[PDB]
Amino acid sequence: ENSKKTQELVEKLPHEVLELYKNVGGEIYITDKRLTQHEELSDSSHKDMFIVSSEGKSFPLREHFVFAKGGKEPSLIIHAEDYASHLSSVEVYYELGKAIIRDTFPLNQKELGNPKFINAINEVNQQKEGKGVNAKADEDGRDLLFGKELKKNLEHGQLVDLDLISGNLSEFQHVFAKSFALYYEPHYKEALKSYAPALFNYMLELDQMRFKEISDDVKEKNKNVLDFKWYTRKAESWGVQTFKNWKENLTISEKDIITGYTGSKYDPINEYLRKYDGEIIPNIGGDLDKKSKKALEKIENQIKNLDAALQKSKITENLIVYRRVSELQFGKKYEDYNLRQNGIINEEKVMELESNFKGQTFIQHNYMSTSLVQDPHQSYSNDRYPILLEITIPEGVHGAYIADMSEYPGQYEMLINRGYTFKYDKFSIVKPGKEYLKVNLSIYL
Ligand SMILES: O=C(CCN1CCCCC1)N1CCc2[nH]c(=O)c3cc(F)ccc3c2C1
Ligand SMILES: [Cl-]
Ligand SMILES: [Cl-]
Ligand code: NA
Repeated sequence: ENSKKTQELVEKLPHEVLELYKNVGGEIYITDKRLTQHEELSDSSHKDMFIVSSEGKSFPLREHFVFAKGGKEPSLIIHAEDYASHLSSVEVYYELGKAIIRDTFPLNQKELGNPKFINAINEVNQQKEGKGVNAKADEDGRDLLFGKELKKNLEHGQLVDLDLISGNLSEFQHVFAKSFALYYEPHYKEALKSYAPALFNYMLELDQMRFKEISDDVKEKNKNVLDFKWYTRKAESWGVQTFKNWKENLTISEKDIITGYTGSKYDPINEYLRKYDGEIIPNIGGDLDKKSKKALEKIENQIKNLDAALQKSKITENLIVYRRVSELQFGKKYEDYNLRQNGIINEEKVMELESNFKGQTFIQHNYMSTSLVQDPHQSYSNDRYPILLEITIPEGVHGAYIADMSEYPGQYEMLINRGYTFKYDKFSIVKPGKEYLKVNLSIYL
């Protein structure tokens, strides 16, 4: 009923826009209950939350009829209604617009700094009434699209650049989402065109070609590699489903050591494995005292069990995984390399790491703990580690999703087998509040 009309409202939107939202695990929920009673808005925080409508009016979330929940599992929750009302429809398209520009890659990374957006915004901000000398400022575009706070921080005629966008991010996301909403709601479109022509044309290009272009480019990339980025919804579903069979084919001992390995067994195991950097140097003469011998045998048995578990698992498609590390990644002598000072990545150090390591191969003799998603957990994040390894795993590699067995499921761990050869492919400085060095590696089978 009203649920159908709500669906029909969304289905008027371009299929391409809905595609981009779906790609990042975006879900659209239509509900007859209050938004704050929905499963997705359960957190105690959503109780005392407020939202601001397209026209700048504040309401309690509980009282409102649509909300784009952002973050790592984006959701658009919509109260089912008639939506014959254009005043209502425009708010849905507004939150959807926000879901696009704020929550969906790649738009939420590049778009607002794009010449096209900045150019359109500058032109609207510079509209004139007259055509000759000393023509009066025309505030019609700013009044239609710019929020209260943005009108306070930006004057008419004043120039917008990347640093102004970065300092007023949510305010420019509003401009984008409201342009989007007015463009797509048929009874608001003509006013957008009349009063902010530059932003109308900006949205017309997105609607008529460039949403589609961005979408096809995503489809193309997904054909070559699977990359969940920081989004957890699709990642967790893929991890659980893909390795379910493998998990049923583990022994009790194998499951126990997988768990133990994510806990206190981690260091003793990986230290043992890294011992001689792959050189075979037998220890001969004398013997270990009884406790050290027992401890060593125990570690050897754990490695036997982990080896056996991971041999039973094969990654079935090209996959990107993520791992945070320190400068010790490049060797013991880099321990105090001081790659990052005051949250700033030293540019010349990156140049010499690049000079020394780019193209070089190496063996990780340790098992390789990685995350199926980027930076999911406080233990291994940008704040503590100045280097993110972005690792391309080719189909056929022995590794497995172990998060549901881990003492830390929130890490979304993909455990890759020991003894693979890796290559340093690329070095990139990533800016925000700390910068970091992204190092692309590939496994070489
Ligand atoms: O040093 C440890 C672990 C030490 N540990 C075991 C547990 C108790 C003592 C403390 N590392 C190196 C860096 C790192 N980086 C990740 O991005 C990551 C992602 C995952 F999903 C899982 C593990 C990791 C790890 C694991
Ligand atoms: Cl390690
Ligand atoms: Cl490290
Ligand atoms: Na094999």
